[PDB]
Amino acid sequence: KRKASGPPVSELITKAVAASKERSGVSLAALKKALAAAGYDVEKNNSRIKLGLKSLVSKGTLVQTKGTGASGSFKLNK
DNA sequence: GCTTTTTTTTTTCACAATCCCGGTGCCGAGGCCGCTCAATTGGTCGTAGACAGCTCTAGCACCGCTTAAACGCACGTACGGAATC
Ligand SMILES: [Ca+2]
Repeated sequence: KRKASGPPVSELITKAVAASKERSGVSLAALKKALAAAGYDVEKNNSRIKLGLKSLVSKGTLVQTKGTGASGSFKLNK
């Protein structure tokens, strides 16, 4: 009955947190802190989270509404 | 071995759709009536085909050559289908 709680951590989650936010939103900075809130402070995972972007359009998971140079305002169904 | 972490999975909860009930009423299944016309009865008359008795067609069995076709193997090319995009 204590503090730590958070995510399931991959493309099951990049699709779940982007959908677990009630509405649309920007960048690596929104998605990672929702994914690292439990206590696992970000170390080497920084390249691993970063990679997910081409992996999502190539495998067809999130369309990006906004964003250019490692920024991406990712969408699901409206 | 042991973390660091995919995927896989399971769990959970919310939503939508379909499933099952009783209530209601409307109408066509069902059955009855009376009359009709088509099935039955009891009659005759002729021929369709059953049957015996015959013929002799063609279906079956057999036999021995001469191939042409079938069989098996060696080899490798291009096709099927699996994986990714
Ligand atoms: Ca008769």
